[PDB]
This record gives sequence, C-alpha cells and structure tokens, in this order.
Amino acid sequence: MREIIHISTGQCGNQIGAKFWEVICDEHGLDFNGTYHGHDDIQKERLNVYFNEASSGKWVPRSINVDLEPGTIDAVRNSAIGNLFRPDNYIFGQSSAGNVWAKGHYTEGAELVDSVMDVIRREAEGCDSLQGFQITHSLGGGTGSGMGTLLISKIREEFPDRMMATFSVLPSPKTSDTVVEPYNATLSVHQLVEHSDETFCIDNEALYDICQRTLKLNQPSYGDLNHLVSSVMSGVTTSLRYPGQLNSDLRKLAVNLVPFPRLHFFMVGFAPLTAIGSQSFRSLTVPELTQQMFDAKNMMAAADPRNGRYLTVAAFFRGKVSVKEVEDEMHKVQSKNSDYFVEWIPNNVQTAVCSVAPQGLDMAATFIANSTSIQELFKRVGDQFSAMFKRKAFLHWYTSEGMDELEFSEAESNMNDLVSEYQQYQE
Amino acid sequence: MREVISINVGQAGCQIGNACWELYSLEHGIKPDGHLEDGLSKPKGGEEGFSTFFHETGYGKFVPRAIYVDLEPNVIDEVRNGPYKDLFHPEQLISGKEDAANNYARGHYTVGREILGDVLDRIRKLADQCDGLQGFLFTHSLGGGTGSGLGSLLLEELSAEYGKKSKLEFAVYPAPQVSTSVVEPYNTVLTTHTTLEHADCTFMVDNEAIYDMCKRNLDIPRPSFANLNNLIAQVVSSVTASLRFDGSLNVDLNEFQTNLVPYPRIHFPLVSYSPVLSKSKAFHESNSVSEITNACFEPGNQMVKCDPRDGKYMATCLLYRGDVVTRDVQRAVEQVKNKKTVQLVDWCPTGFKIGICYEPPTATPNSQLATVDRAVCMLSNTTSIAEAWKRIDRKFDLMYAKRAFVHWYVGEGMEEGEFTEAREDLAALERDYIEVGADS
Ligand SMILES: CC(=O)O[C@H]1C(=O)[C@@]2(C)[C@H]([C@H](OC(=O)c3ccccc3)[C@]3(O)C[C@H](OC(=O)[C@H](O)[C@@H](NC(=O)c4ccccc4)c4ccccc4)C(C)=C1C3(C)C)[C@]1(OC(C)=O)CO[C@@H]1C[C@@H]2O
Ligand SMILES: Nc1nc2c(ncn2[C@@H]2O[C@H](COP(=O)(O)OP(=O)(O)OP(=O)(O)O)[C@@H](O)[C@H]2O)c(=O)[nH]1
Ligand SMILES: Nc1nc2c(ncn2[C@@H]2O[C@H](COP(=O)(O)OP(=O)(O)O)[C@@H](O)[C@H]2O)c(=O)[nH]1
Ligand SMILES: [Mg+2]
Repeated sequence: MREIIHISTGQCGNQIGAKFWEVICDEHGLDFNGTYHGHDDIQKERLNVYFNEASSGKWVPRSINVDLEPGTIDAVRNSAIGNLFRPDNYIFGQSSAGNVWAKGHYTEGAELVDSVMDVIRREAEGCDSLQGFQITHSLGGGTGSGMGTLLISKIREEFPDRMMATFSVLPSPKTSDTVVEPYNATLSVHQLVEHSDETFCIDNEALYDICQRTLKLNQPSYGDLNHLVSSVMSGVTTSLRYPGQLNSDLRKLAVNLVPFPRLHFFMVGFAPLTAIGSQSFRSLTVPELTQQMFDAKNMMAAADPRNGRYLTVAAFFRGKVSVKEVEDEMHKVQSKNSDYFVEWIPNNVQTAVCSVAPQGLDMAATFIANSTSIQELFKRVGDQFSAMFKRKAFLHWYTSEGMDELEFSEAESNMNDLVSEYQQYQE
Repeated sequence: MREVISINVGQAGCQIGNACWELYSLEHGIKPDGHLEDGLSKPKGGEEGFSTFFHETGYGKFVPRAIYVDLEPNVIDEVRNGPYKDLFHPEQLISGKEDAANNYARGHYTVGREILGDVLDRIRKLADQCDGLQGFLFTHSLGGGTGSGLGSLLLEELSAEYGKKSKLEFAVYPAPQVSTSVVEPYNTVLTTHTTLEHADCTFMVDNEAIYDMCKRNLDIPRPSFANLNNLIAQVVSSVTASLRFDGSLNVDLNEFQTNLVPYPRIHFPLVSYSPVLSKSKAFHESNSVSEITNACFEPGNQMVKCDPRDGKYMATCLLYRGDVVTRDVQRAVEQVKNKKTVQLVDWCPTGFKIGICYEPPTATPNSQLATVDRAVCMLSNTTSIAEAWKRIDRKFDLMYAKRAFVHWYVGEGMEEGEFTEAREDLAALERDYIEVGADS
C-alpha cells in the first residue's frame, strides 16, 4: 500500500486536481517539464507514491482527468503544467451534461465507462500494491455529481479492499450560483455513503470568509481558492511519503475517525493563517497553532462547530515540533472545552507528529474532526430539496432521461436517516 | 547463561531498539561499522563482552542478534539510511508492503500471518548459532496493531516451540491521562489476554511518566522521542549487567522470575530509574549510597504513572552498579523498611533482592546525563498497579456498551465474543490482584 492514484472528475475537480500536482512537484523539486531538479534521501525514495519512473529519467503522475467539457482539458494541456501529464489519460466527450445528474449517470456519462476503467486497470498492473484513490468531485454539477458517483461504485467493485478517500465539495447555503443544485447534491449522497469509506466536507462559502478576514485578500478569484484546498489534500498523506515519529496511514485515519459506517463526514482544516506583511507580528508556536485549529473562523465548513459536539478528531503537526508540546496543548483544550467533547469516548483526539517541514513554513498543522455539527449542512439541503419537490419544479429535466419518482424518495429518505443517527451519539 | 536473543517489533520497538544497541556498543567499545576498534580485551569488550546480545562472526566483525519485524516500510527503510546500517545483518530486516495501521485484527489474522511463516525461520536459524540459549527479549507497544497484534502472535508461536526460556518483555502501556490513539484501549485488553498466559516477565513503562522525569529533574525544555528511548535503554542494560560483566553478586535472568513472581501469574514489575541528574547540577550532588536508595521509591523518579504509596509492596529487586560497598547496601535498605511506608507482607520476611555490579555504566552523548560512578535499578511489584488497569477498563466499558469500533475487528476475522472473554480475563486478573495482595 504505497501507490496512490488521483482521479479528477468534472470541471471543478480538474481545476483543483491540476493545481494539486503543482504543489506536489514543488515539495519534491520536480520541474514542469519532466526532468527532476533536486532529489534528496527523504524525497527520491518516496517518488513512487504519486509518480512513476518512466524512460530517460522522466517522472509522470497517475492523474486521470475525465470530464464532459472539451474546454476544460484544452485549457490545461496548453498551459505550463500539461507537459507532465501523459496525453493518454485525458478522456472527454463531445456533448456537455451541464448541471443534470441524470445525463452524466446513464445517458451522457454511460458513453465512456469502459474507456475510463481501461486506464485504471493499466495503472494497477504497473504498481506493486495499491493503497487508496483520491477522487476530487463536487456536489451540484453534472459531471462531478453524475459521473463522479458512478466511478466510485466501479472502483470498489473491482477493488473491495482499497480505500476510497474522496474530496467532495458541498454546496453553499449562502447565495448559490446554480438552481438545480439540491437535486444534484441529494442524489450524490445516496451513492457516496454506500461505497466511499471516508469523505470530506468542503464548501465555497467558508473559503471567501478566510481570504477576507485572515489572509486579507481584496476580491479573491478562483485561483486563490485552490491554494486552501490543495494544502489540506497534501497535508493528509504526509507520513506516507516522509518519515516521522508518529506516522499515520490511510487506514489509520479510517479506524480512528469512522465509528459507524453511516458516520464518515469529516471537517477539514489548516493552520496557521499569516497575512502578507504581518510575518514578524505572528509567532509560530504550538499553542498558537492549536487555537487556530479549534476556531470557528478557520474552518472550511458553513456549520458552527460550537453548537455540535466533537467525536473523533485527527491532528497532524508538521515541521520542527516536539511531542511534549503537542500532548500538553492538546489536553488543555479538552479539559477547558469539556462540553464540546462527548464523554462516551475518552480518546476523542489522537496525535500524529511529523518530522519534515514544508518549503517555506516552519510549523504547519491541520485539523480533521468528525463532530456532530455536520448534520446542520444536511438539514439545509434537505429543506431546499423538499420545498422544490412539492411543486415538482425542474423535474422534467431528469424524468425525460430515465429517472423515476421512487428514486428521489429513496434519496431523500436516506438524508433523514443520517441526521437521525448523529443525534443518537450526541445525546 | 550465554547468548540472549532480542526481538523488536512495532513502532516503538524499532525506535527504542536502536537506542539499546547504541548504548551496548558504547559500553563494550564496539564500532558502529562492525569492527573491534577501541576495546581489544578486558571485560569491557573482550570474551565476556562479545557474548550475549552480540555475536562473533568472521573477518573480525561482530553482528547483533536483533530481528526487526515491522508492518510499516516507513520505519525500517529509515534505519538503513542512518549511521547504524552495518551492525545488524541486512537479511535480518524483514519489511512489509501493507500497513496494518493500529488495528489488532489485521496484524494477528490477515497481515500478521503473512510474515509469521518467515519470522519463525529467522529465529530458528539464529537459535542454532547460540551455544546454550538462555531466553529471549521482546519490545512491545500496547496501542497499535503491529506492536500488539504481531507481538502477541509471535510470542504464542515462540512459546509453543521452546517453552523453558526466559522470555523477557518491555511493553509500553498507555498513559492513564493523555492518550495518543483512539482505539488504544481496544489494543490493550486484547494484548494482555494472551500476554499473561505466555510471557514470564513484562516490564511496563509509561510515556507520560518519562516527561515528568525530564522536565522537573533533567530540566529539559523540549523533550522528544530521542530522549525517551535513552532512559528505557539504560533499564534493559541494567538487568543484564551482571551477566555481561562481573560483580560480587551475579544475578541471572532466571532469578527475576523466582524472587519476584512466586505465583504462576502476576508478573508485571515496575521501574524507577534513580540516577536522573542533568549536566547543570552535576556538581551539586553527593551521589551517596543512602541518597540514591531513597530516590528509588520517590514517585517523581518512577517511569510508571502510578502511586506506590497508596498500595503495598510485595517483592522488590535492586540492581546496584558501579563502585559500591557491600556493607552500605544492607544498611541503606534497612533504613527504608523502618519508615513504615513500604508495608511489607506477612509471609515474606525480607523481599529485597540486591544485585551488586562492579562495571560502571555510561550515558549516551545525545542526552543530558553525565558519567556517574554508580547506578541503581528498581524492579518492584506493588499492589497499586491495579489502579492503572482499572482506568483502562473504564475506557473500554464505555466504548463497548454502545459498540463504538467493532466492525473494524469483525470484518477482518475476529468474533464479537472475543472482547467479552478478554474483558473477563482482565477483570479476573484485577480481582485476584487485590484479594491476594490484601493478605499476602
Ligand atoms: C518571503 C516569504 O517567505 O514569503 C512566504 C510568506 O510570506 C508566507 C506568508 C506564505 C505565502 O502564502 C500565502 O500567502 C498563501 C496564499 C494562498 C494560499 C495559501 C497561502 C506565500 O505566498 C507562499 C510561499 O510558500 C511556498 O513557497 C511553499 O513552498 C508553498 N508553495 C505554494 O503554496 C505555491 C504557491 C505558488 C506556486 C506554487 C506553489 C507550499 C506549501 C506546502 C506544500 C507545497 C508548497 C511562501 C513561503 C511565502 C509566500 C510566497 C509569500 C504562507 O503560505 C505558505 C503556503 O507558505 C501564508 O502563510 C504562510 C507563511 C509564509 O511565510
Ligand atoms: N515513548 C515512545 N513511544 C513510542 C515511540 N514510537 C512509538 N511509540 C508508541 O506508539 C504509540 C502510537 O501509536 P502508533 O503510531 O500506532 O504506534 P504503535 O502503537 O506501536 O502501532 P504501530 O505503529 O502499528 O507499530 C504511542 O502510544 C507510543 O506508546 C517512541 O519513539 N517513543
Ligand atoms: N472552491 C471552488 N469551487 C469551484 C471552482 N470552480 C468551480 N467550483 C464550483 O463548481 C460549481 C460548478 O460546477 P460545474 O463546473 O458546472 O460542474 P460540471 O458541469 O459537472 O463540470 C460551482 O457552484 C462552483 O461553486 C474552484 O476553483 N474552487
Ligand atoms: Mg509502526
């Protein structure tokens, strides 16, 4: 379990997926052309995790970019990063599905399937033993929602003992840009909690709040939003490609964070948040990074963590850190904020100390927890889905392809059963 | 006797195990490259030094008998890139391609049995080269899947093949206060269910207690795992100090299981390292006989998060090293017994096994410990150890009453009723630990 295959689905997944490889190549010192720049003993020995050793000393990633918009792939290969990806994994279509879940699931998304699963079997034979699959999709579109959920059911069918760590994008309940978003988000959870072993809740509303408060960025664009997401995706698989004191595997983050198969929605986070210019005014210490992880203004979710109760928390301290300062500052938060942690599990947060440091920052830390406050985001989507289903609005766009009124009732019923289980363990 | 086989498994086994051989090479003057430079003869690196732990091969080289078996390649591959890469044989390192994480079910039934057929062949070929094998040495880590699952599986297969072998163990019990894992109490009850019915002596150490022995005593501002492994390595070196050298009272490993473990069960001794002094206060200490002896029973110098004053002492074992007087040992222990705090049992009239060692120990350069003239090792068995086992049981009853993490064990190959039998065996051990200790 040392090779990780990353797959990007949809236009939103391609913008975040392609930007994710730019940060990975910078840590290991890989040029955007193919020839490696600087190799060390802690980086060259772990190049097989996200890259493959081809010919003439060329390292190419195993990214699988599948979408239904030709303008998305053509906008990446013509830049200055498409030379690293193999020109054999980009699989697109002619027609676009738009924001319809029924098109990319069995209508327009059913045209590929065999072509997408063909490149997956080729990468499994070239590697020794697979580990996980990082699928980056979104909830609200047509390709990332319709075809993104169908690909998860096909990988688990052929690889039942493989991890399915997906980075889904949850809708924002504060002024959305689409209309048929609850219809594409409700049907996505019905196919996500039945195959994916773990997922992460990320919304776009909490991204603009961070750039306008801590980062102090005047009118952030779509490029700056990918930096906060790629930093969390790269901060999870740190002990797999770098040694450390208390390492952690992808299966370790599932046993210690998923108490019940129906409860696997996590809350991502990162630290610190130093603005441009205030570098000397901020001290990078262990107690400073701890307060930034348990704060409500630094979370990538639209839910309030103070209202709910925490269950399983996972911390990842990187850089020149000491285990003594980690275990001390961790107990002070649990002892002071005892009302936020449930007494049913005395071990709500574990320790994962790393030894390497990112290129630039001296001390980095991320926050991953599975509190009971995640049910608030599921209630806002359920209220908007039930209000539009009563009037039968925007229904002919799905029933004309092959949908039925029985499938929408089963997807809505599963949304109420998930929220009902979070209230039982919360008490 | 002669040779002693050392086995290091798990995450803590591969880290602390490297610090044990680092101290052994400094006391015997063994070059890390695998030579005999700086030593020649003398008991500090001669015929009495090459025997035990290490092994004499050809071309003037000396390789140890350590067998590093870890289910994570991110730890074994790091040791190969370090300076201590020429000591042990390259074939002794057996890595894996599937991380068992911290799950006891995978490292005992699925992943634990994939390498079980290969680890038994290395021990069999190594035991044949030992002209008179004494016992074994294990380094467990209760809190994961490799140091708990593979460790309990290897101990069961090794006890059935041999039997009459001093199978030592230096496990690391979880801290009763700050924990490091979520499914940590699950890997603790399942480990003690098979450790009691196979192992003969399991030295327990607490990671939280070492933090107190370095911040208040050593005054270390930022202690890490590089300093915790040095204190535990000095404890293992103090037990086998009478066998690897000379002294007035030679103590064998078979004597630790007689004067401390009279019953077939109950074999969980504690540890309290006394020579704990920093380099800044090295000129403000007398290091007398009665001063170091009184520091053994102090809770501040104990490597186990427990209060021995609330309980009663059953059987102690002191290991005096360096240059000490035989008459001063019998007088310093008598003063402690007359304090009316030890609370000796009625059957044992003494219970203070002493062990005078003539070879003075040393300290690792990566620590704040100076070269002392004497060292005292405390290996006692108190009745307050059941208090630490009670706190672990309380954390297991809360997670089992509502079925917290259960599907991770049943889906791999473990019956749900196994947790009930393991809890009943742990509860029966704690019940008999207080009933016998109340009138011993
Ligand atoms: C003069 C100087 O030291 O400038 C720093 C800097 O001022 C600060 C504020 C940087 C700066 O980062 C940001 O402002 C930022 C912007 C969007 C999203 C996230 C951060 C920096 O832009 C980011 C840049 O980061 C890197 O160079 C890392 O290698 C980083 N790289 C990227 O994210 C990256 C950006 C563009 C293109 C390619 C890569 C990285 C981190 C983790 C893993 C891989 C790479 C650094 C240290 C700085 C500047 C340049 C000002 C900080 O961020 C990082 C990631 O280091 C923000 O807080 C830290 C602290 C740094 O000191
Ligand atoms: N004091 C100390 N403890 C360690 C060290 N390395 C590992 N540990 C132990 O490892 C535990 C952390 O859990 P894990 O990362 O899963 O390690 P593990 O319990 O040995 O399980 P595996 O990693 O599968 O071997 C801690 O509770 C420690 O007791 C170390 O270097 N020093
Ligand atoms: N955070 C973030 N969200 C994005 C980005 N690009 C698109 N999105 C989200 O994706 C949604 C649109 O999805 P869309 O591209 O139409 O899906 P598709 O038709 O299947 O490709 C919008 O609601 C955005 O919120 C990005 O760069 N960052
Ligand atoms: Mg390990």
